[PDB]
This record gives sequence, C-alpha cells and structure tokens, in this order.
Amino acid sequence: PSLLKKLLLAP
Amino acid sequence: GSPESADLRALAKHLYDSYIKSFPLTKAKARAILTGKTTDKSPFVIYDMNSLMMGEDKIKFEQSKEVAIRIFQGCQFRSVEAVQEITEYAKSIPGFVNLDLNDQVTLLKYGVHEIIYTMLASLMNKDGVLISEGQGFMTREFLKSLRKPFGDFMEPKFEFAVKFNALELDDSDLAIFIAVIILSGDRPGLLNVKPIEDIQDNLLQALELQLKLNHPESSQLFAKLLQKMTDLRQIVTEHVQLLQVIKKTETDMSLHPLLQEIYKD
Ligand SMILES: CCCCCCC[C@H](OCC(=O)O)c1ccc(Cl)cc1
Ligand SMILES: CCCCCCC[C@H](OCC(=O)O)c1ccc(Cl)cc1
Repeated sequence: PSLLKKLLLAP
Repeated sequence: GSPESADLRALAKHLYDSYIKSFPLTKAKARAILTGKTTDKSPFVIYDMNSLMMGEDKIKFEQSKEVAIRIFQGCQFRSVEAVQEITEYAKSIPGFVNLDLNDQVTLLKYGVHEIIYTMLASLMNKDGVLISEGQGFMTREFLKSLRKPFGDFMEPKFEFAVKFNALELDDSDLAIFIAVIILSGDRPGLLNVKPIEDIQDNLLQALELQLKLNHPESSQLFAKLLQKMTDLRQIVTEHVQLLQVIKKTETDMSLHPLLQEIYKD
C-alpha cells in the first residue's frame, strides 16, 4: 500500500 | 567534447523547463517578493500572535488546538504538497520513469526532504520565510518563539538557507542540483544501483558545466554544492530526531498518511 507508488503511476 | 557538451546543455534546459512546470513559485519570483520588487499584492507579515490571528485568512492553505500544534499540522499539508510537486519533477528527469518502480519509490522516499529543504531556502531570508505561495511571510523570530520544542524545527533550515542562498544559485542551477540529489544511488534498499548512478553521473556533468558557464567567477562552486548535498542529509537526520521527540512528548499528533509512508523507518 504505497501512496508514493500511486503518485508515480499517475500520468 | 563539444557534442557531449551540447547534450548537457539540452539536458539542463529540459530540466529547467520541467522545473518551471512542476513548482508554482520559483526562486526568481520568490526573491522578487522578498526584496519587494514585485507589483503583486504584498505578503501578510506574521510576526506575533495577534498578526497570526489576523493573517490567518490570508495564509490559509475548525481550530481550538494550541497554536504551535496548529502550525505543526499546517506544515504537514504544505510538505505533502511539496512531495507531490517533487514527484512530478522526478518523473520528468530522463530515465527516471524507466527505473524499477520500487526504486523510484525509494528515491523519492529518501530524497524528497532534502529537496524540500533546498527549495525552502528559495523562500527564506535571514528574517523569515515566504509561505502560501507568497501570500504570507512568517518571521524567523516568531517561529523561534513557539513553545518548546516546536520553536526548534525551522531554525536549522534558516541557518542552512542563509549560507546556501549566499551561493546565488538561480532556478536553472537548482533544477539540475535537485535532480542530482533525487538520483542518489546510495539510498537504502535500492534494487538496481547502476542505472541510477549512470543517470546521476550524466546529471553531475550537466551540473558542473552549468556552474562553469553560469557562474564563471565562482571558484569551486561545484565542490561547494556537493558539500551542500551532504549538509542536507544532516538537516534530515536532525529533523527526524526532533520528530522522535514530538512523538515521545506530545500526546495525539495526526501524521499525514503520505508522511507516514516517508518516515516509516
Ligand atoms: C519539514 C519542512 C517544513 C515544511 C515545509 C513547508 C513547505 C514549503 O511550502 C511553503 C508553503 O506552501 O507555505 C515548500 C517547500 C518546498 C517546496 Cl518544493 C514546496 C513547498
Ligand atoms: C512548528 C513550526 C514548524 C513546523 C515543523 C515542521 C513539521 C514537520 O514537517 C513535515 C515533514 O517532515 O515533511 C511535521 C512532521 C509531522 C507532523 Cl504530524 C507535523 C509536522
């Protein structure tokens, strides 16, 4: 569960 | 040779353009506001409790919690905004989005605060800090006056900023400096260090050429900036130590979920 990963994956 | 050099200047320009897209308030705009050279509306100055109450509506990013804690909470949301901007910037660095995704997370987790403190310096002079994208200015003495230990958080950042700002870097220099820091191959738990250092090596060459061209009279500026990178890691270490104190001393502090991820150690 990573908020950083979600930020990184949003174009 | 000259072909490599031209590529380094194109990389520097790409980073600058991406930096302008990622960060709403640049150093050039911040310094204009600080030196009073802007035509835009003056920041509301917060220097004491009365002015904080009055200025509160000017600087907003209800409230019965004590003031030091209220400033503490507000700072997290500003920090979370900075993380989001820095992540957008990182995704613009050539090669970054092709890295292993867990390594991208690691680079941001361990690098974002060093970038926050670098960019915070742009908003600072020896007397205070520009807040709310230039809509407020909170004095260094006011922040120092907050009840112990809350008055201890910002002062080391001011101390760093005054020395860092004496180097007179501009936004073009800063864009490359922060990219170098993000692409640090020594962060804990990186899975594939070589592609990160390959990117960083190219960024370091771009930074050195940028400083030689943009600051031809500033002897060993590049070496000074490598040392500032080390200094920023010390600021982070000290900030974490202060957070541990608050966690042990203060009763019920809500830590934002994004900062919880970053500070999970
Ligand atoms: C733990 C450090 C103290 C909290 C940092 C405040 C964040 C600051 O925000 C100013 C504002 O919005 O008032 C800021 C800094 C860098 C970037 Cl890139 C963006 C924003
Ligand atoms: C007192 C006046 C200066 C505020 C000091 C900076 C605050 C700090 O910064 C956020 C960050 O480390 O990203 C922080 C950490 C956790 C919580 Cl719950 C709140 C604030």
